[PDB]
Amino acid sequence: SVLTQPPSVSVAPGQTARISCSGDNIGSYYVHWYQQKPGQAPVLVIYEDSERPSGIPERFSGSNSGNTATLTISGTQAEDEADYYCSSYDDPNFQVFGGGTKLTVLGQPKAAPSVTLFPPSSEELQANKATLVCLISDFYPGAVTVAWKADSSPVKAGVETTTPSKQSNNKYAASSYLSLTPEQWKSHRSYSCQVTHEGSTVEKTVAPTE
Amino acid sequence: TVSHEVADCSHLKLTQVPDDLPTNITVLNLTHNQLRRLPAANFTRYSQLTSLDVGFNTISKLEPELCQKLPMLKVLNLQHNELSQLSDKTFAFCTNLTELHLMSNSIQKIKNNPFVKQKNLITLDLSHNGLSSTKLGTQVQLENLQELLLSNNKIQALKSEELDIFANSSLKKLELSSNQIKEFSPGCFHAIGRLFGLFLNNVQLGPSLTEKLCLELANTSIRNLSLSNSQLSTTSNTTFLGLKWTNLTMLDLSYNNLNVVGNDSFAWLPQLEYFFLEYNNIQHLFSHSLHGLFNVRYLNLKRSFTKQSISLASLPKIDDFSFQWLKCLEHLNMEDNDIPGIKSNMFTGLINLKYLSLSNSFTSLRTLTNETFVSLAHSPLHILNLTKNKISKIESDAFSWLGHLEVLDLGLNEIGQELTGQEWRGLENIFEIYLSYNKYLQLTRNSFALVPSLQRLMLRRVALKNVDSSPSPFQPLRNLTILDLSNNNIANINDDMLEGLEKLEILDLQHNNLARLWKHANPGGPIYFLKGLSHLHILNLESNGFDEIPVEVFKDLFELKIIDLGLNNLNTLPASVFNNQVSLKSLNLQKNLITSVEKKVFGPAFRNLTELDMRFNPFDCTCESIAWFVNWINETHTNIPELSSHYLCNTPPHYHGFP
Amino acid sequence: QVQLQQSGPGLVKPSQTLSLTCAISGDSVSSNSAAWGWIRQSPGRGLEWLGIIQKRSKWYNNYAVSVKSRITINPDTSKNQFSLQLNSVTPEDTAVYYCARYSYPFYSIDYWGQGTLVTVSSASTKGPSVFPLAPCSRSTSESTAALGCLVKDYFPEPVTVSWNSGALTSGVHTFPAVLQSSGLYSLSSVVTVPSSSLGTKTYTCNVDHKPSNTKVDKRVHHHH
Amino acid sequence: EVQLVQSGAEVKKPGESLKISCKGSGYSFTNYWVGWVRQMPGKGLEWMGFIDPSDSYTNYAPSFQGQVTISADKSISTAYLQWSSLKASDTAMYYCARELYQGYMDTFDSWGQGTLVTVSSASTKGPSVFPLAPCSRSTSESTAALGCLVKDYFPEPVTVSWNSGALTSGVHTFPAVLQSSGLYSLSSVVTVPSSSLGTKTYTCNVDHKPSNTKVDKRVHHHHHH
Amino acid sequence: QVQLQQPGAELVQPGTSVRLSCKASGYIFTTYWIHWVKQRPGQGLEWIGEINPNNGRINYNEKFKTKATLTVDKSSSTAYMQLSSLTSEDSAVYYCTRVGVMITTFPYWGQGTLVTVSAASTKGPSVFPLAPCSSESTAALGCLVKDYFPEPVTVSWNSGALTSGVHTFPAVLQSSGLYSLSSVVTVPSSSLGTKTYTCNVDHKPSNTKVDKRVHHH
Amino acid sequence: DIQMTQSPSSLSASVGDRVTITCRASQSIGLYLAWYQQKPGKAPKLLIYAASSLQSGVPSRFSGSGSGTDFTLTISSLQPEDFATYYCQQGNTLSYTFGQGTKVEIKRTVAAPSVFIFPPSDEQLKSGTASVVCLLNNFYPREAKVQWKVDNALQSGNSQESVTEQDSKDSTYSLSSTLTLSKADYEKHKVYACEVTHQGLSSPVTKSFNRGEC
Amino acid sequence: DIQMTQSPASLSASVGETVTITCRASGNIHNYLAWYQQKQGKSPQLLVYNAKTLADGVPSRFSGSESGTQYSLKINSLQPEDFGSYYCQHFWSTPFTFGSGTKLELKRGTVAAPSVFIFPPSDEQLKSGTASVVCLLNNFYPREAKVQWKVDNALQSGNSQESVTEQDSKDSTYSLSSTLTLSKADYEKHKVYACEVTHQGLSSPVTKSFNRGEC
Ligand SMILES: *[C@@H]1O[C@H](CO)[C@@H](O[C@@H]2O[C@H](CO)[C@@H](O[C@@H]3O[C@H](CO)[C@@H](O)[C@H](O)[C@@H]3O)[C@H](O)[C@H]2NC(C)=O)[C@H](O)[C@H]1NC(C)=O
Ligand SMILES: *[C@@H]1O[C@H](CO)[C@@H](O)[C@H](O)[C@H]1NC(C)=O
Ligand SMILES: *[C@@H]1O[C@H](CO)[C@@H](O)[C@H](O)[C@H]1NC(C)=O
Ligand SMILES: *[C@@H]1O[C@H](CO)[C@@H](O)[C@H](O)[C@H]1NC(C)=O
Repeated sequence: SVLTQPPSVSVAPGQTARISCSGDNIGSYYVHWYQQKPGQAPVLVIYEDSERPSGIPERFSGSNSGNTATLTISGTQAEDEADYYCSSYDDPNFQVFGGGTKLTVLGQPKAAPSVTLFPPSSEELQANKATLVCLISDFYPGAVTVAWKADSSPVKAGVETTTPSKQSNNKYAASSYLSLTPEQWKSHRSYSCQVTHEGSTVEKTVAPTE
Repeated sequence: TVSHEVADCSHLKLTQVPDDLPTNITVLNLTHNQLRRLPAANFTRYSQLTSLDVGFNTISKLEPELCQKLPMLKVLNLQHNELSQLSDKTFAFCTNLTELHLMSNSIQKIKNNPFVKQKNLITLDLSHNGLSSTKLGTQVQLENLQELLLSNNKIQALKSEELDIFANSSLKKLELSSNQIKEFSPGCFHAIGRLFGLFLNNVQLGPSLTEKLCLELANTSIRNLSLSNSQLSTTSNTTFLGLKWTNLTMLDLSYNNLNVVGNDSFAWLPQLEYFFLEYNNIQHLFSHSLHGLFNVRYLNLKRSFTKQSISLASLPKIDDFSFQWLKCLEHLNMEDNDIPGIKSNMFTGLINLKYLSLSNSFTSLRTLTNETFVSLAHSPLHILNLTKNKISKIESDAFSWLGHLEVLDLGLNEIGQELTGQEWRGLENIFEIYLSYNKYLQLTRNSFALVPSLQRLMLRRVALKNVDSSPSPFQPLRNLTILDLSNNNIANINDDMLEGLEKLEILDLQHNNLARLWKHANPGGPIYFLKGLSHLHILNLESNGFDEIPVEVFKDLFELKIIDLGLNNLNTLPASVFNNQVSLKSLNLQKNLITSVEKKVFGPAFRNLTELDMRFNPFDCTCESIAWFVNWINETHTNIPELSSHYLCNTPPHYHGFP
Repeated sequence: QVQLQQSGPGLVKPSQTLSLTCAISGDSVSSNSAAWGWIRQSPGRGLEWLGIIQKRSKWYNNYAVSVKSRITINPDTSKNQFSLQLNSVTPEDTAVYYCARYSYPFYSIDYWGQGTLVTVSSASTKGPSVFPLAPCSRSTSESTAALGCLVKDYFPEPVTVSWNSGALTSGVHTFPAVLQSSGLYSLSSVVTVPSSSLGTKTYTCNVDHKPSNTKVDKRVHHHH
Repeated sequence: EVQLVQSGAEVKKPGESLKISCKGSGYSFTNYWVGWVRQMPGKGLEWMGFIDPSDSYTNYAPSFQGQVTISADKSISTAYLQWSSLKASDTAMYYCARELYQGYMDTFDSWGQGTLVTVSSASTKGPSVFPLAPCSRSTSESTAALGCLVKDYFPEPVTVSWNSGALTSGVHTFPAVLQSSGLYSLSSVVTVPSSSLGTKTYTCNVDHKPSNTKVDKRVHHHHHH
Repeated sequence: QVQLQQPGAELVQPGTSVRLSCKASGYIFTTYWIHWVKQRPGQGLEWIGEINPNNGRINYNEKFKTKATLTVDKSSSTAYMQLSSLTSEDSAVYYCTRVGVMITTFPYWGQGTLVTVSAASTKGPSVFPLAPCSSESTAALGCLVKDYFPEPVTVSWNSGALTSGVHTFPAVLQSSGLYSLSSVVTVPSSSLGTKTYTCNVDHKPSNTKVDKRVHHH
Repeated sequence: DIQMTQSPSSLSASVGDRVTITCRASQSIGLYLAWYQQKPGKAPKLLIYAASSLQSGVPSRFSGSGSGTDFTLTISSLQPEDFATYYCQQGNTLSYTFGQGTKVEIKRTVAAPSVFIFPPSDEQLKSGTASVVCLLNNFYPREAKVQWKVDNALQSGNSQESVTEQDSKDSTYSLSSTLTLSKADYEKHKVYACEVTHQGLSSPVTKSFNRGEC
Repeated sequence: DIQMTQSPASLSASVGETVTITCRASGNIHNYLAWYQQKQGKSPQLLVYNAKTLADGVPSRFSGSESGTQYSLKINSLQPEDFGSYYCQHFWSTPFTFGSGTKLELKRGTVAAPSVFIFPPSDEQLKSGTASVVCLLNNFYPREAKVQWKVDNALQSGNSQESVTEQDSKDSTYSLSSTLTLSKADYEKHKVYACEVTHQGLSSPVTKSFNRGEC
């Protein structure tokens, strides 16, 4: 039996979150719901479609009837944003999962991008190579646009940047790296990292003279 | 719609569950109805039930919630339904079950673990379905299960990985009858934790496959084995080889059309105690056929040997000393066979034999000589059954070898002879002798002289000659307690016939011609043969054509409890004829020609009666004939069956047909 | 408690044999009321079932139709573990592998392994380049100061970063690695510490890279 | 063959002594019991009793008790049934049969041909044959019927033939009815199409064995009387 | 303990009839039948017949069918047999017997009654002492019973005290028609004058009872 | 004192049919029951003994069943010579008793009678007594209402009817009714008629002759 | 009437020997037999019944065998107290016939000479006019003994009568009484009265005598 889950389901903070699992006569089987946060191992939140494992909050309740198995979270908090999978063993296939549902907690308060700019190390200069490290943390939403400036003239040649990913506090983070030569690092008077977030810009700056 | 605290709503054509049933019921029976579903709600009211029987319905599926509504449910019967699909929820919440019946549900396959939460289940029945496998789960459950029934299915093979789920289970019975099995996987029986009884009845096996089965039963805990109707044509010393490593006690090989039983066939069964071989086609029972069965206690050989071919002269042969190995054999059932006769050393060896049934065991055992039962010389036989054997003559000193014999049944034969008394010589422990249904018996004075310890004597329909002898043939029978002389149509009896039988309690004399002896016009006077019978309890005098009763015939019958004078031509009874019957409890006078019932006769009789039977009588409905009788009827505590329906008056014609 | 410790090679070349091992503690491999197995999650949030093993009389195992005749899950009562073997691996067999404990009766997983990452690339596994990270001139009245470490040009992922060999915990943030245009990975891991203990407390970073067998400890020196 | 042969029919007066015989042949006579059965004309079979030829042991049914005497001679192998005083109600057919003990019950395999004992107050008398013919002009249908009336005779039987036995089918010899007087009356007819007047000769031949009387009679209707 | 008791002997006149009694004791008289047996001295026995104490049923021997007549007194528990038309061929001993649990047995017998058909008139016996004229170790005393009729006579010694060493001779019949008997006893000499010796002679038909002490010792 | 009652008393059956005769006992007679066949005028014949056993020489179409108080004789395929009177007997008591019997008759459709009335011959009138003879030829069923009529007046008491067994061909009966009257009473009247009321006729047929005119 | 032919009629056996008495039946009486032992002057005691069964109390030395119509009473190792008369009987059919009987006598008890005594008539008998002298032979063996009276050396004839008791149970010795009866005149006719005993137990014919008026 092919288990079909909705791709993404979003809900306001403090509201009821409901995830469906559709299958042919799935009401005949004991469904199981796993919760998984990116970078971590999936943890069981629902077994036998209605029972909560020891250590699982009572906010999580489940039902199974007809063609639908529904997971329900009342009092949705910030810590509940993750992936959710429904599962059932059935035939000798012994475990069937679903497409996976992405629970989205709605707009939490906007945060200011904590930007930290690290200059190339001493040993790195001793190894004839340079790399400026722009590190951004604690910001919402995750959509940011980073640009690298040399003094006042931007330089985009040799620029790497990550895709924004969620942290443990449901705020986003991203990294940026600028590969340069020691000569060009000792050339320009000042190096600046500019981060664009929601229109507002947060900038950092370091100089060769030190 | 009835209630004994157990509600029985069987055969009521209910399309929906009754909602008016009391809350005191613990058992509900809804067999043979038209229930489509069994909603949990409709049972919320009945939360004290312990047994539910909804067999013979049209139930398609079950609601899991229902199992929650009956927390005290022990027995669940869902036999004969449309329940073809089972799930993991269906029986999930019924953890308090002990019995589960699921027969005739057309179940083609059991999926995952519908029985994983039935850890209190004892008997699981899945008979008459389309199961092609014995697998019922993907894990080990049903630890407390004792009886598993997968009979009458399409199971063709027993595999290890399908049966090991009962590794922590202790099975006393594995019913796999009526299954066309053709292969036993290696280690499929050892996969079971405890197997005590296996049932492969009606299973087409054969000698080779049976040998394989016994091989796979080796080193197991098997105790009972059933291979009835398994079409086991022949047996060899290799067939039951594996059973050497078993403590098997009961074996059933009946109805196998067993033709030839090879030598040392069952030598590998030194622990066997009960052997069932009834209904077979054994042509020749060899010597070592029953070699090493010294612990066998019960042996059933009813119709085990081939019938007479008449034309081909194919009579079943039994070698001498064929039973000498069954030293502990106690009960022998050889009835209904076509054995030529009892050889000189047929039963030689059975030193513990206590019961021997030879009813119709022989083609024609027409003459019993003193050498016939010589093979039972050293046997402690207590009960011997020789009925239906076409015996025509019992020679002198024929039962000399059976000193410990107690019960001898010689009825149902052609026995026509004079009882010289020498027939019973040697019988010093004799208790009862059956002679009923025979040709003729010419009695003498010394017929039963050699057996004064006889207590029951049955001479029902045997034609007694010289029963009118002056010294009674029954005279030496002092301890005789029961005497049957019915259906012999005896026309003459002397008063001294029952003299000397003071301990006689039960006397059957129905269906004879004794009327002439109780008429006053009888030359010499009426015959009072019931004098002195102080310990007489039950008397039967029906069907004798009695029309007169002398006043002092029952004068000495003080302990007489039951009296049957039915089916006679009685009408006028003398006064005070039952005056001495103080222990009378049952009086029978049905199918007579009685018209009047007065106090001067039936007075002392109706005193302490507990049973009165005067059904078919042409009662005279006048005051002087029925007043006292009706007056007694209306106030009596005596149980009078069919009083309103079969008690009609004839005269006068005004009351003709009136109760 | 029931702990599951996974292990195995970080890189497996194409057409070779993927090997993994799940060790169990606080529970026995050969016991009832407990099945075991393997489950992989492909990059892209696709949760996929691989196989199960369980003991009733003998050891019975069941695999997916996807893995066909490539997977092999064999338990070992000796060392109280159970292994995983995937033969003839294609680049799409690269996933995050988790060993799972199935609880009876209904196979819900109360216990997962921490997970291990295997990669099919036929690459050469380049060693990491660890460099210290600190503000070149830190002289402030603020009570906070951030310092970290930079891991440059390594393959393949992942790489565990520690501080004071596991002593320093709070304040540590390890940034998600980046896939450079060169195809190599780059990662930075920082920590915020009080400015009053900049010169009175030492801060060293540990860098462990599994497939390259590289454990390098580097100290971040505070510029006074 | 196992054969039982009884004596011929008997015709006697009420109060006279009688003794009928039953002789067995082909088998050992003293091996099997011999039973007697009375059947009155029209009624069913009745059980009288049985005897053992060897010791002459007799057992009677309660009704026939003392109403008859069953004897037997071992030499001639012949069981006799006798009455000291015949009555009117004893007018019946008497069978004797051999008792075979099979299936653990007595059954009668071989029987005697039966002895008819007719008891009434009358003597032997020859029959009276009168021709039966319809009116002269009254017959013109399809087939006609000529007959013979045998009246006032005693005792039975009377054998009726037509044309010395030549005329077979088409005839009807009716059962004799007992008149109030005590003489039997029999009718015997036959049907022929148009050969009634003067075509063929139809002469009925009546034979009465007891009174030694044999009478032939032509059937014809005289126009003047 | 079951006993049937009959009188000693009876003398009768030829042609008359005599009633013999048989009293039953130790059991219920009506239980078992009573049988009779005739036996001539030195000859064989003959079974007369058997009789039922209850109804009085009688099975006779075909020879004794006209000679013997059996009767039974139920109240006094006694079986009687009347013998009529008496000749000298009926002069014999008559026993009455009974059966046991095994009816083919005659376990219980009466001491029998000696019937004598001879008339001759009963005469009493004459008792005389017998002692030697004499010296040795063993002396012998005796009593002589001479001239009596009919048999028998009973001779005891010292009221049943003297038993051992006593020989009472059988009776012989003289030509005078009277029987003659003698009895003796041998005793040690040392007890000659120390012990009393008196013989007790008892004759039933003549009703004569004499005590004769032997002297000359 | 066992009373054997059979049923039915008489039945009509076509040749080839499967026939069943029932036999009841007053009280249980076990398996000791015997079926005897009796041909009219001939000695009986033993068909079955021990209720279910087949006597040697008896046709295989004959079977017997039942126990206790209920028994049944069954003929598989009826034969033309299987039409007789069947009796049952019990052997549980030495006082044997038979049933009243079951008469087996040939089943056919209705057949109208051929009526012929015969006047007293002169030879008979010469003696001083007359007997008019009404003849009914080949009819079915046996039940016939024969009524004489001297000068159109119903007679009673002086008529004697005799019926033969079923014919060897058409299986039909024939009735002979004799009316006896003295010669004086014969010459006293004129119209002598024979009336026959049957089920094979919608209206009764009357065959008449006038005294002297015949 | 079924008869019983018993053989023999006389037997002589020593102590410890085995004896057998035979009975023949004129017709079949089956095993219904009865053997009785009778001592002279008493009631017959039931030894054997049904030919082979011993009565209660009867010594184990008594036994019985059946063969055809022949029924045999067998005594193994005879004891000195097992001697007398023996009769047989059938109980099958009325009337009951007995056997002729078999008289059993003891042999051995090696010859013991008679203790001869003689008793003279009393005066009270001499008052009766009839005198009688009694000669006694106390405890002897065998039976054959010849007593001859002598009155003044004149052999008497007919005036003497012999009376012999049955065998003693223990010592197996007989006793003979010879009575001499004579009228008072014939008694007082002579003087010397004597009795002579010829016996195998005696060396020479011992004669015991006495004179009239002496005592
Ligand atoms: C007929 O029935 C009676 C009564 O049942 C039987 O009498 C019984 O027989 C037994 C065995 O002989 C006797 O038992 C005795 O017990 C006493 C006291 O313990 C003992 O001293 C004896 O040795 C003897 O064993 C007794 O007579 C009696 N017992 C009873 C239960 O009352 C009689 O045996 C039967 N007759 C026949 C022929 O079987
Ligand atoms: C159960 O009860 C409901 C009402 O609550 C009724 O409608 C239904 O018919 C019942 N179900 C059956 C079929 O027993
Ligand atoms: C249960 O209900 C029945 C019927 O109303 C009532 O009579 C009874 O008292 C209750 N319980 C019992 C069995 O006592
Ligand atoms: C084994 O089978 C026998 C067959 O007679 C049965 O009686 C018994 O109950 C079974 N098991 C036991 C308890 O011995």
